[PDB]
Amino acid sequence: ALDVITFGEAMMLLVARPGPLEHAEAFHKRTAGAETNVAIGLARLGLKVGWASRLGTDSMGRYLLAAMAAEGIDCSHVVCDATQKTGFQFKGKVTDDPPVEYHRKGSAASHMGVADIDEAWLLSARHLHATGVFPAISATTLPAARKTMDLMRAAGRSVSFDPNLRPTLWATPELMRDAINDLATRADWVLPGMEEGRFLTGETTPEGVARFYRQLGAKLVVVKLGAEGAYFDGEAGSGRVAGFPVGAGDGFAVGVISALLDGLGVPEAVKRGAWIGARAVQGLPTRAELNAAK
Amino acid sequence: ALDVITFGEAMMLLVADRPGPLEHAEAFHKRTAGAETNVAIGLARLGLKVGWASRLGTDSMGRYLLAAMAAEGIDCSHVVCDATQKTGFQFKGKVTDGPPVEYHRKGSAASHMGVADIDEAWLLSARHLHATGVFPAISATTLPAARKTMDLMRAAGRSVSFDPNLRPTLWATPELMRDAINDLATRADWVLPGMEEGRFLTGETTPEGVARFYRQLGAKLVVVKLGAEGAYFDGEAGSGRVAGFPVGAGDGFAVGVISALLDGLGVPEAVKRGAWIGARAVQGLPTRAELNAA
Ligand SMILES: [Cl-]
Repeated sequence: ALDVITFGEAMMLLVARPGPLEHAEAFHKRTAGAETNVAIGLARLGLKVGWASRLGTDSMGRYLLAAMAAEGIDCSHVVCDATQKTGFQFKGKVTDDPPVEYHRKGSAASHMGVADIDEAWLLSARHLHATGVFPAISATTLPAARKTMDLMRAAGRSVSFDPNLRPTLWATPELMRDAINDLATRADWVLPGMEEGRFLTGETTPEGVARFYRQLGAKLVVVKLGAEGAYFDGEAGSGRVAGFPVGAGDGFAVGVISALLDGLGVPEAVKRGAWIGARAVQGLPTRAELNAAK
Repeated sequence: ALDVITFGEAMMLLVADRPGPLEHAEAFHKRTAGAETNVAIGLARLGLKVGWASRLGTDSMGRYLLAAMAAEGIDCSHVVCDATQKTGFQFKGKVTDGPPVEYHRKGSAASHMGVADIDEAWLLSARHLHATGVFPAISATTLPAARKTMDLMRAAGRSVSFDPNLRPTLWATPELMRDAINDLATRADWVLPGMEEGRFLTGETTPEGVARFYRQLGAKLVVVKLGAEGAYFDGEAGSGRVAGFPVGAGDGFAVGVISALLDGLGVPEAVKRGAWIGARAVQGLPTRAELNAA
């Protein structure tokens, strides 16, 4: 019925002329949200994607739905609730990364829990993408992310996990590490950045990060090495993939998930991610631009 | 030490840059909103010593509100900027002609105010308190504080102004609205109703009636606003009508009549000031200078 499903929060991003936020007279709308950025990537590459979440019925919320719908994303499981609020966020202009101010405590998406899961619908998908953002949002969402991956594993469906770190969202670094690595226990594909891997695992090498996720029971670990590319450790074996010259994480995740699902090999999937990773840090490609690059 | 104190919530006003519905906007401009504050900005531009009391977050919107209120000359020493609480905000669309506000003010820092917030010595140090129907309508903790704010200022024989604004969305039953606004009327020297509001509040259909309703509840002055028709006034020295000029306007009106009476002008010249500023606002609250032209 559907290639990929994600659970997460989307927010309206108001982007400021530079200086401090209080001094800006004008803002432009954009869209923000970690899982939704991967959603958009996969949709633009012609995959069938559904997004689950909550939103208020307010104008911000209405804008988010439209933006998501217009990218080609099934939003049937975005409960709109007039009793709750959408989140939003401010970013200033950078001339020299602009600091982002967030307004999302108590948002509709933070109220999600296990009761928000529609099992039959989850299962109608080939693949679940999961991130360390959604589970971090609140006390209810962490269990909801657990059940989501569990449900999907037991149905013999692909589970993808990108151990994103947002220290702002978790009580203590220790708590984040325990929650992230415990969730990695429920994934088939684990996609860690090298710096997050050092942090989560204490391993100083890509091979070390990967063995760590394999030992917690994971068929595939791809470690992102930045300029030097990526390293991968799977049931077929191991190797490195060179990457590109020169945000990059999301694009890299759009890369491997989309390739592994199109039936491509693991080195070839990693190449795609390197390509979209490099490419978007400039902007998430369509199939048109994909095919054009080789 | 201060001419006038008000209590109330300011919010940040985001204005759509083009006439569409809100969700289809692409840019917004920054302004201030809030009934008590608009009155405060006008009185301050007319030269009066005005102190404002409120709560705001220490988020960027809060810091904007504090700074835009202070660049007007308003005494902000009693604005608590509480880092644990959130700043209110709103959206307005542009009207090609025909606009609707979307308010985001539930559970805001200002809604948390109560009697504990009032600094008695500080209040008493101003000649006059100006009050509205909004502040008391904000949360269950603000009504007590409006009531008490007025009580205090009267017993000390200071001057109290009341503008019976109706905001139904803010009140639980319409009837409570009527009971509360009218019970507050019990605590003002000067009551500033609009005919429409007065008809709802009092049941009367002629100004002379609306006026005698609030005289009987113990007001020294009622000035009933009539639109382009001007105003009717009913006070201890006598009654009358003022023409009113030709072509937001309530707020101008009260800035006009409050500043004149505190400036030492008689009631009838005060209502015409009120009336000039009101009509100006329909077309931007005047400097003393713009005022001295006419
Ligand atoms: Cl208001």
